[PDB]
Amino acid sequence: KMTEEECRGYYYVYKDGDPTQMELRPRQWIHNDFHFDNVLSAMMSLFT
Amino acid sequence: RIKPVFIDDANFRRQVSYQHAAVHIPTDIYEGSTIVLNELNWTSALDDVFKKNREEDPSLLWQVFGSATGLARYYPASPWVDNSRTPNKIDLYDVR
Amino acid sequence: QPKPIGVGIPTINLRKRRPNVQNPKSQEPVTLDFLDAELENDIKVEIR
Amino acid sequence: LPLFHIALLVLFMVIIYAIIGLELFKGKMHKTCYYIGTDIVATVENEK
Repeated sequence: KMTEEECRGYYYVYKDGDPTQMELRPRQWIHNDFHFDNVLSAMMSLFT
Repeated sequence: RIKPVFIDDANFRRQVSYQHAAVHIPTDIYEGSTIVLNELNWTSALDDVFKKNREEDPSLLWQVFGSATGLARYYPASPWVDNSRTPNKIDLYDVR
Repeated sequence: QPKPIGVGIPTINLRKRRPNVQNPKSQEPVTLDFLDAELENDIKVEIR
Repeated sequence: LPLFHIALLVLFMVIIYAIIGLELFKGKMHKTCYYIGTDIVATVENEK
């Protein structure tokens, strides 16, 4: 899901990549913890 | 949402509501899209034909419309056998 | 009978199954041939 | 070539600490908690 509007609802995750062993997970539009949105966040990212 | 009354019937060994139709949407299909909400809108007119079919021949079992978008609108209304995450057991049912 | 049609011999692994993974069950129809429901002569084949 | 007496010290320190760790930890990190009755390691989201 490539858009904040599509990333709603639930989806399945497969443990160890086994298609017969899945769990439900609510999908959420997440932001990276170190990003480049302003010069302060960009400077923090470049510091790391 | 609608909170039905769910009398218990024969010919379905489960509690059933003859007042409206129930809708199933696959677990990983968001209910709230503009493709899904545009289907729950025009499929809302099947309910009075479901009722008419059922009252002309009361011997009639499930009547279902299975959509090319994943929806399944069936009559009479009855709770699905498997809620996805309300209990632990998830359901994998696609009408397609 | 209301049971599904079986194919082969079932084989389960107990060392590779998580407790709470919700395995899929089945989706197939109960297609039982007429010659597999009764005993099979050569007159029953021609009646069929 | 001036870095030769430093390499002969790093080699010997690595050899000393390897033998200390071989004496203290040999065959200790071989248990883990699997699922009861299974051969799947039981971990958490980001835990290794």
